[PDB]
Amino acid sequence: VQLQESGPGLVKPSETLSLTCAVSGGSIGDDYYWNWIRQSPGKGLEWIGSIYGSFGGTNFNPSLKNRVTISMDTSNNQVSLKLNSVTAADTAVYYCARGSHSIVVLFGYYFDYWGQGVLVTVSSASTKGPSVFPLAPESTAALGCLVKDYFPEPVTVSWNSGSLTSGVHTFPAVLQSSGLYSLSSVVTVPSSSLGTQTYVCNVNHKPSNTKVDKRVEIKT
Amino acid sequence: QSALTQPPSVSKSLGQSVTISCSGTTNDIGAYNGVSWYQHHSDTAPRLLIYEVNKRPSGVSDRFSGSKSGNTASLTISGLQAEDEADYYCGSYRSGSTWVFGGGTRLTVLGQPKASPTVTLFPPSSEELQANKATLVCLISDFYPGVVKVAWKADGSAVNAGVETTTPSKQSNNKYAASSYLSLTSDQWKSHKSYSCQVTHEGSTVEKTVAPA
Repeated sequence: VQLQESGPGLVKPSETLSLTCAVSGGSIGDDYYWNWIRQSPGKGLEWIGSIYGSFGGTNFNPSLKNRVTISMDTSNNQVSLKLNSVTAADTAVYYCARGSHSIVVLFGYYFDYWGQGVLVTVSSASTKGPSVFPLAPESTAALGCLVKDYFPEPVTVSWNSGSLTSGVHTFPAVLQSSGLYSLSSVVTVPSSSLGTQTYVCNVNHKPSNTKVDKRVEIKT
Repeated sequence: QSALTQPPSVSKSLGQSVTISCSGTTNDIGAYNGVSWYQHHSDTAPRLLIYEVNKRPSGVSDRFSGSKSGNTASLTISGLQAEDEADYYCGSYRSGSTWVFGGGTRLTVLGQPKASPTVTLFPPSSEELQANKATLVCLISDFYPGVVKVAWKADGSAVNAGVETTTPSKQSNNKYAASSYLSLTSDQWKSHKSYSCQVTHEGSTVEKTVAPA
């Protein structure tokens, strides 16, 4: 019923990308294909390979069969992927997905349930935690947090520990020539609540194991 | 090796119907009734629309239908909604037990109202200034179509460097967002009386100004 990908979000060129897919609400050993599929702007959706739950049979994208491993751990209901000799061409969001089917040799199979996907960036550059800055705020007020000069993606930003979701807008990151990302999250609030309500952006850059809760002051 | 070929982009108007083709080979679309179609929105998992050429999962409206003829498959979407703007991928099992996704078709829904950008400009924080840096942040939201040009000014004069602007990206309300960063030193920031973010969209401009004082 649910798939959850995990693994290093940053991989160095020539090293091995490794990911795991934790499956819930259904046995990995059942009569399904378990698939790895990646997505990037440059290459759209790319089927990487699949392992068949009931007997372990694997099949691979011929373009990268030479460097892909797919296995499963029936014990903890995980499906795994190794992709080695990785390059910037392998930067992508990697998905775990279940392949359902009827009679395969007549109707192939198809992907009904997908995980959330995990971004994997292939780069030689070092992880860098972000510096977080308040963006201080007329009937409505925009206040926010600048999440400056981090690497790699992603950064997540919630507000007030998630209790504030309305009017929250986290912008896609910019990528500067430094090779570093910056993003902004702003929440648009009634200006009347600036006195009654504390605003804290919760910034999480898992790649540098860094969280910042920044109180956004109204300045003077 | 051999791809499933889709048109990269296709346009059709609101309410209308669109057909997206996927040209494969005798070894996939021609070999099985195993064509499936997937909807992919920004920052979302690909969504199964059609399987086994023309079957729909529960929860996919009958506005989607699939067909195939020889080595070509097709997805038809009727009653085009704004929500339908997305990337659509075909895919098929392939003789030899591999699986191949088509290159994807980006669907643009025409006939939609222009949405002019909301522009928010932030001056550097005092914290950043204490670090001798000054990043001006120009946030651009709720615009459609998703094409803007961002320019910056200092003392009413075109800034020629230090600007980095994002590509427009889809919002969940189907409009677009983008952002632009003017990266200065604190001294540079204080060296001018004002700075501006100028966002041009569909021939018109929204400009916001901040002043070090």
